[PDB]
Amino acid sequence: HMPRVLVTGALGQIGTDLSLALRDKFGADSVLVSDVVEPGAKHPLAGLKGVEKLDCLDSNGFEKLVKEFKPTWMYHLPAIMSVRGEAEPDLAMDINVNTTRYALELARKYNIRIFIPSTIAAFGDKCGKTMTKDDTIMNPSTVYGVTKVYTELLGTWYRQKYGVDFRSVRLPGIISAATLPGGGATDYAIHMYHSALLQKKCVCPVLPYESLPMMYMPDTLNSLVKIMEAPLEKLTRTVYNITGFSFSPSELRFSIERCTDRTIEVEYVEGPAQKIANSWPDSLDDSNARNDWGHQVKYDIDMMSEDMLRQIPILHGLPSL
Amino acid sequence: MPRVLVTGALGQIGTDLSLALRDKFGADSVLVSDVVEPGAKHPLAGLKGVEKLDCLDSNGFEKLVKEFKPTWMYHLPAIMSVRGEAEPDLAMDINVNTTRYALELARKYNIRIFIPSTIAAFGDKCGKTMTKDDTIMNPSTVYGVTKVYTELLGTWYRQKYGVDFRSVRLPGIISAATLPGGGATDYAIHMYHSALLQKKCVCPVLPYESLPMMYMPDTLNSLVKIMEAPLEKLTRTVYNITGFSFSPSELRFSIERCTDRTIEVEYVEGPAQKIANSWPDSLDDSNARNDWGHQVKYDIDMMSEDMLRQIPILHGLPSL
Ligand SMILES: NC(=O)C1=CN([C@@H]2O[C@H](COP(=O)(O)OP(=O)(O)OC[C@H]3O[C@@H](n4cnc5c(N)ncnc54)[C@H](O)[C@@H]3O)[C@@H](O)[C@H]2O)C=CC1
Ligand SMILES: NC(=O)C1=CN([C@@H]2O[C@H](COP(=O)(O)OP(=O)(O)OC[C@H]3O[C@@H](n4cnc5c(N)ncnc54)[C@H](O)[C@@H]3O)[C@@H](O)[C@H]2O)C=CC1
Ligand SMILES: C[C@@H](O)[C@H](N)C(=O)O
Ligand SMILES: C[C@@H](O)[C@H](N)C(=O)O
Ligand code: NA
Ligand code: NA
Repeated sequence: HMPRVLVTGALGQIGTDLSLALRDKFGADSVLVSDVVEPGAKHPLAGLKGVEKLDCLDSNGFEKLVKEFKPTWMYHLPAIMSVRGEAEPDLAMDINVNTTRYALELARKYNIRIFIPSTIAAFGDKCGKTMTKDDTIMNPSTVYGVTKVYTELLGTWYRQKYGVDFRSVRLPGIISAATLPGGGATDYAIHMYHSALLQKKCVCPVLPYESLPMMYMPDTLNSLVKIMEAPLEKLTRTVYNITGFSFSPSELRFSIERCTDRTIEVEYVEGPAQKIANSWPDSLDDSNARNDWGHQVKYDIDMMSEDMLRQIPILHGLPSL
Repeated sequence: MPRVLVTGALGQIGTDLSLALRDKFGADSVLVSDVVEPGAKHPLAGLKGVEKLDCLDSNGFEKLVKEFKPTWMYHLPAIMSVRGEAEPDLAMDINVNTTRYALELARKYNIRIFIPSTIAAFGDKCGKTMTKDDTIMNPSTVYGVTKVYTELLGTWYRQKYGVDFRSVRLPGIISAATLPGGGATDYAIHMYHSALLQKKCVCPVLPYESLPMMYMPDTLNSLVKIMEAPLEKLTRTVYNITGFSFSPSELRFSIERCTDRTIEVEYVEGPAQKIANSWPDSLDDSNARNDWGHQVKYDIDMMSEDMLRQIPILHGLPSL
């Protein structure tokens, strides 16, 4: 049978495109998408059935929703990310720790296959910055990263103790056109496309040769589905690195200027994103993911930049050609 | 002379640590607290500067710290390996939230803060022989999971805010005064009691499962020394320390050498065994030795002599 899929924190950058892909793939009646906020008037999930409000900090309301829908899969997405978590750490520790605790308990009690994403932010400067391994020293420099190490370890314990089918990937920076990003260090990339279409100066808070692992949303969606469709027997671990390709702001800029045939104005003025990003790996080793469940990546930076420069005007109404 | 707050003070470590701090620094300079009040036979009963505080009551915790103005804090409340696997919601509440509250008070009220970690923070990928200070951490217990969180959170407080967070990964700690709180290494203490009562000891750790351990007097020396060290000596926030490693069969032999009497011990593969088997056999504590002079006086036989002398005195068990 097709799965019944619950998405929590579903209205954000990842949730928006994942929810659309799941409804398309499995049918709208087999998918329940939820978030603590309502879709805004321009949000692609506005006016649709199967969209609920849920604050995942309310464990009793989380249970009620799970009881009623009876999911077989859950993608638990709420988290406060790197830059915002440094400014709002008490909020990051509440959401990132307690919502995860609650989601895992419900996966236990209701026999749900549960995906909680981790992040390159779980790594710090001791990880081995080149082709970082799946198992290595983790010394995250942000409270977000600290909370995502805890997530990985706590999920893994739920699998060992109770047999909860917990699965996770360490996502790189995710690029998409649909929903603006939620305040991480990689957010500059999305913002540089908007500046280029508006012909405005881009003030980039990440320095020009700071390379980071990144991935374009279509590849991300294929992997998020693939890892959840895999039989449990095929998975040799609970947490996998995945990457798309790495780039620096200067490489992103060169790619956009190739597509628009048009020089863009960028000022590099260091923001908190920089020192955060500088502590992250430059690239990841994702061989285990490729071997166990078939992770792959089809987009390169120029393909991405062609697609983003097309989609942003369509979805957000900015000047195109 | 510092002003020292100890939370979780009525337990195995806190009982002895609290007495040692009062003796070194003066009773007037040491305030200790616990969620429970001490019973009439507790070593801390009847002493001034022993308060009732639930560290999950953040306003109460803040009130106490503000009034006393500690310069040092030892934050000891935690649910340990065996008990945490049976009561994991309590472990996650206590081990994560009280730690978060303690670090926030250390930041706001300028306190040098010690929070112990543990060998439980390691699992089967750590390199179980002479485990390094920096390695892969894959703990198999919710207690260990929460202690990796504690180390990484405390380290983030130091990097971000300049808070003087200090930690060691403690081995199994042996002492006579206060019975232990539900960890896998508790068999060791229980075997000395069984030997003195001449009862059969049912040991839930298999006979050759060796673990890092330390006797309390060495523990107390190091817990003070690390806190006294100047920052310029410390290259790390979290240090391994160890005393010596032993298995249950080794302990049994040490006890039988003292009493010249055989103890009846039945070994079984209990919950403790599956936990203990995931932990290191020995630790590399070279960084702690080099940076701040961690040192160990007791070996297994000295320890056993002292324990068999002290348990009768402190608990009324039959002597010799
Ligand atoms: N965007 C990225 O590059 C990466 C994201 N991931 C992660 O994947 C996740 C989803 O990320 P994004 O979609 O980019 O974040 P986002 O910030 O765009 O979306 C997060 C959503 O969570 C919801 N939320 C916050 N608190 C909630 C609560 N108490 N209950 C229910 N919903 C709540 C928000 O309203 C929001 O719509 C996270 O766990 C994040 O760490 C990890 C790595 C990469
Ligand atoms: N005993 C050992 O072998 C080892 C202990 N450590 C640790 O050192 C610590 C102290 O350990 P033990 O003395 O052996 O534990 P214990 O279980 O003997 O003492 C814990 C004490 O904390 C108190 N407590 C629990 N909840 C509290 C709360 N909400 N507010 C205030 N007090 C609360 C208990 O009443 C208690 O007296 C822990 O953090 C533990 O992880 C780490 C490694 C070795
Ligand atoms: C990389 C991921 O964790 C997120 N976009 C961040 O920058 O925090
Ligand atoms: C070793 C320490 O963490 C504790 N005595 C336990 O056995 O859990
Ligand atoms: Na980097
Ligand atoms: Na061991």
